[PDB]
Amino acid sequence: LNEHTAGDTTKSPYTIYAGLGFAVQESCYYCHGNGGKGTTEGLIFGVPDFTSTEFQSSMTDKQIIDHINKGKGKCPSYQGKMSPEMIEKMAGVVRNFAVK
Amino acid sequence: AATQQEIGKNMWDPFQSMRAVTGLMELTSGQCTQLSKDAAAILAGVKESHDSISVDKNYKVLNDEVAYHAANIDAAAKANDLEEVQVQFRRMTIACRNCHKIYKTEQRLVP
Ligand code: HEC
Ligand code: HEC
Ligand SMILES: [K+]
Repeated sequence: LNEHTAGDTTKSPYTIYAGLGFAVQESCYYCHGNGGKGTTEGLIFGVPDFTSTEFQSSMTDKQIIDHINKGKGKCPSYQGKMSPEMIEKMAGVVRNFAVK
Repeated sequence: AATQQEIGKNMWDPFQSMRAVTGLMELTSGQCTQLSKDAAAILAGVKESHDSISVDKNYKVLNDEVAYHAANIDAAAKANDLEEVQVQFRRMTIACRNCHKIYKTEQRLVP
């Protein structure tokens, strides 16, 4: 994956994950907050634990990119809602919750 | 061995001192001075969190993006460019909020 380098927050995937330009219920952090572990609402909906080695080993990098594009269940589809370059940065954010 | 909560507490007065000045036309030399001191205090806080609080790689990059904007405020203050200080402070505020919303999602936090 193409590494996101720290920079201006208007270009950052964290600003998108934290809900810039999205309804709260369509923002990653609303379901995948508490550090990727899942919020109260996210756990009700069935989110996996992004900090978990076992979750991370269940997906390839390509599968994470394809997932963010397609959505699944209560996880929304984001194709056309952010650029392909941002989706790839976002896949890196998902990975980085388990990078210690 | 400071906790993240202690770092945030120690950053609040520098942040609120910065906020109080970004809405002025002013360029008091002492106020430009205090602004650089406030920016350095923030840089020091997020460096201490970034270094001594091992969470995960995202946590480190979030700290770095606060530092990116804090350093930019420092440079804009040194260049007597209040327009840029203002824009960078807004963007630093977002950077602070990004970490709060991602890691302390269900606690109401400032700013
Ligand atoms: C609640 C409305 C959610 C929002 C907003 C986001 N996600 Fe999600 N995610 C959610 C659920 C309930 C699940 C489980 C889906 C399933 O049935 O498996 C997921 C899953 C993921 C995954 C793992 C893919 C999988 O194994 O299914 C990823 C990588 C993921 N979600 C990423 C992600 C991103 C990047 C988001 C913001 C752009 C986002 N999610 C929002 C619930 C919700
Ligand atoms: C993640 C890398 C963070 C960055 C970037 C910023 N903060 Fe933070 N902060 C973070 C956490 C996980 C917490 C909760 C601490 C806890 O109680 O568990 C906080 C807390 C604060 C607080 C509250 C302090 C208190 O009295 O309880 C403040 C006032 C605060 N943070 C300020 C702040 C500012 C101004 C930031 C940008 C300059 C900033 N934080 C960035 C994690 C992170
Ligand atoms: K870093």
